[PDB]
Amino acid sequence: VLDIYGFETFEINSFEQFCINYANEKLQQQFNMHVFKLEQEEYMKEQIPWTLIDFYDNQPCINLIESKLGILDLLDEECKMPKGTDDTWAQKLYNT
Amino acid sequence: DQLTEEQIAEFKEAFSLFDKDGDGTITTKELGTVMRSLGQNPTEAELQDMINEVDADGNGTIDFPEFLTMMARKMKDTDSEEEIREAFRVFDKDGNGYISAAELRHVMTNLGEKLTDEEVDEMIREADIDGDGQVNYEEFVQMMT
Amino acid sequence: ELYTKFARVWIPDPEEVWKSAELLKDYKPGDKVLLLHLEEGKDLEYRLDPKTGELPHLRNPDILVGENDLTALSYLHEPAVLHNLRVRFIDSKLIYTYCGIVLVAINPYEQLPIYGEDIINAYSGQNMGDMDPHIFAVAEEAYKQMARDERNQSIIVSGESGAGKTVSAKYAMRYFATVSGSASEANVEEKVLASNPIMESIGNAKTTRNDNSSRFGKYIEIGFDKRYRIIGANMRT
Amino acid sequence: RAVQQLRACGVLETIRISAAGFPSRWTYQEFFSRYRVLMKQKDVLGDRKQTCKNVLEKLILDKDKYQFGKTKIFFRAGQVAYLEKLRADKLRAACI
Repeated sequence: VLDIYGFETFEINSFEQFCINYANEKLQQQFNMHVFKLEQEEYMKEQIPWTLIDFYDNQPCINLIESKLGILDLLDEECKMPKGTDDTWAQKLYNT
Repeated sequence: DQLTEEQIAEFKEAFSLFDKDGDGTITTKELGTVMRSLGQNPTEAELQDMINEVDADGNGTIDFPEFLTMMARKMKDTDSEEEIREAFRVFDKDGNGYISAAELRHVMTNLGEKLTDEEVDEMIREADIDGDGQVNYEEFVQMMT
Repeated sequence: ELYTKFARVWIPDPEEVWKSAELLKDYKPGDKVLLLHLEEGKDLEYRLDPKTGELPHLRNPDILVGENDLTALSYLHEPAVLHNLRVRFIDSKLIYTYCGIVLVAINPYEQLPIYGEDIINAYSGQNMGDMDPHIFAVAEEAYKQMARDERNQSIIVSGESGAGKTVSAKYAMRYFATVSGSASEANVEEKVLASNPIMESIGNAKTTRNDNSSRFGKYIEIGFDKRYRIIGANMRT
Repeated sequence: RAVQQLRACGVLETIRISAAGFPSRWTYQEFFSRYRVLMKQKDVLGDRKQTCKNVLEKLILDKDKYQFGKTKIFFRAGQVAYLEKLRADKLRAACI
């Protein structure tokens, strides 16, 4: 039995919410995997071609966060570069 | 041989029942009453739109020649036995010409704009109904056209 | 197109997010504005743009609304969902609804008899579609899948902390204990429930928008033997 | 409050993704029983599956919008609502 917080958005939005939203992104990818898999099974049960079910994939968004040069990667890379700051971090984001 | 001068004689007879001052004119308020007494069959909204095309107040009068115009207007747009059969046939559970006397009450008194307690009592006394079973509707097509 | 006279449509509103309206005249391309009859007045008018081929959201037919599963609707959009949940909750006091695989639980802020043991019996052995949606139906689905296949099972509960996730979990464990027939030996429920005040004291906080917000993922593994008798729980965080 | 909660629980986007595919579905016997209102007695054949195929391709000419599985017809968004609207129109005209 897993109890977890839902997606979060406020007037002022911060790292706590960013992390929460990333966890929710991951859970949503899993949810899409689970649903898409069960749909592929039902489609094969009903003999319907898989090419009709378009797969919506948030992997490009997860890659924007967790992968190399992702928003988290550049945050850690900024934490150990000398005199890094929220402003230059933001600049790296825009540049990248 | 419809709309010859012979048929117009009974149209003058039925019109004369509502021309109570006796001047060749009737009110809009009974125009449906006389048309359906003569057995021509318009809907409620259709009749109301035909009245309000003549007067936006709705409260008025129509002379005998223009009453014949309104009769002729409806006669141009007359139903058929198969068009009336189609209307019953969408409620046929089996496909044999029979409809439930329970669902008939739902069609008469809950669906559509509806039939009154008086219309129900009068029709049910003649039809003699005491039950909810399947009943022949090809009879209704023939007898009510 | 077929946006005809008497067609019902949704229009946005500030007090209640969406309002129902009735199309007072047939739409045709180039009829750039619609005559709409509202509950508040016989005609109030709404405008459409050539840009995007703009149209108001159409409304689902009445047979479909109020259904136990939101995927049964033909138009899938915000007002239809909101309406279905509003009606089921407000008029029928139904606090549970399905969406695809998901179970939606509406917090009533009140105790209800729906958690009784007779209902536990009523859900035991039933298939998912054979019953109206309830947390016991999710618990039963997991329990049957654990028995039918070796693969393990997880119930994931998501929402705000105020929504009452603990109650869902409490009843799911009680359901398992009861359908397993384990409560004549197991004493896990009493202790697991008695663990909540400490977990809330240590793992719970007051946020800008909520009081008693939970700030971690808590995983309770209810262990079973080879006969599906309960074994005492393992907690991970 | 509720719209925001529904957005936060991903319910709305889930529904949005679901709407791009065949979201609804009806068994052949059930569909035939619902839609005889839209079948003249010469449209009715010696098989309910083939009847539903010859009727549905006449009722919705756009062959993307639905698919015939082994035990169920499946539908995109809006298609069932169009069939029920047409059913309500036919029954309204008939009872009038």
